[PDB]
Amino acid sequence: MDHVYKGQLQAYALQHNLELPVYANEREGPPHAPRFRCNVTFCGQTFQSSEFFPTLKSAEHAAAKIAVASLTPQSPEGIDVAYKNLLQEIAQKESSLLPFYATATSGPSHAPTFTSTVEFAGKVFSGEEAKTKKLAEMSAAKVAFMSIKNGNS
Repeated sequence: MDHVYKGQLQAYALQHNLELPVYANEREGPPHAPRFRCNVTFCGQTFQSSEFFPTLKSAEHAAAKIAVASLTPQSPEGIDVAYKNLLQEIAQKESSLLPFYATATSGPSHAPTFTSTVEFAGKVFSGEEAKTKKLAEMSAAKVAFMSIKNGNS
């Protein structure tokens, strides 16, 4: 909604050690026909859409959205595959140690269930229990990651 996009791009420049990003604001158009053309200058490149936005921030958002989407190609993965990758990202960043996925099987011979646990940073979290590994792990990485955030300090 807000310039949240600027906070993302700016973050990349910080880690990549690149000149701070610069946006261009332009407003022109009749009262009932206002147009906000905003451009984003990055690495000597100005990205812009072919359609004008009815709102200012809408332009800045879309402008950066195009830029940040251009960097993705660098190394895409999408956490929509295996949160396992995410857990590995924090491990390297936190200089900790690759998590430890432990799957234990137990329960009645008629309705057998499984339990998955992840030990990272010396802390072991317990995911939900069910007759499925996917959900088990999902609930495990979910509770673990959420715990890491510990809300907004």
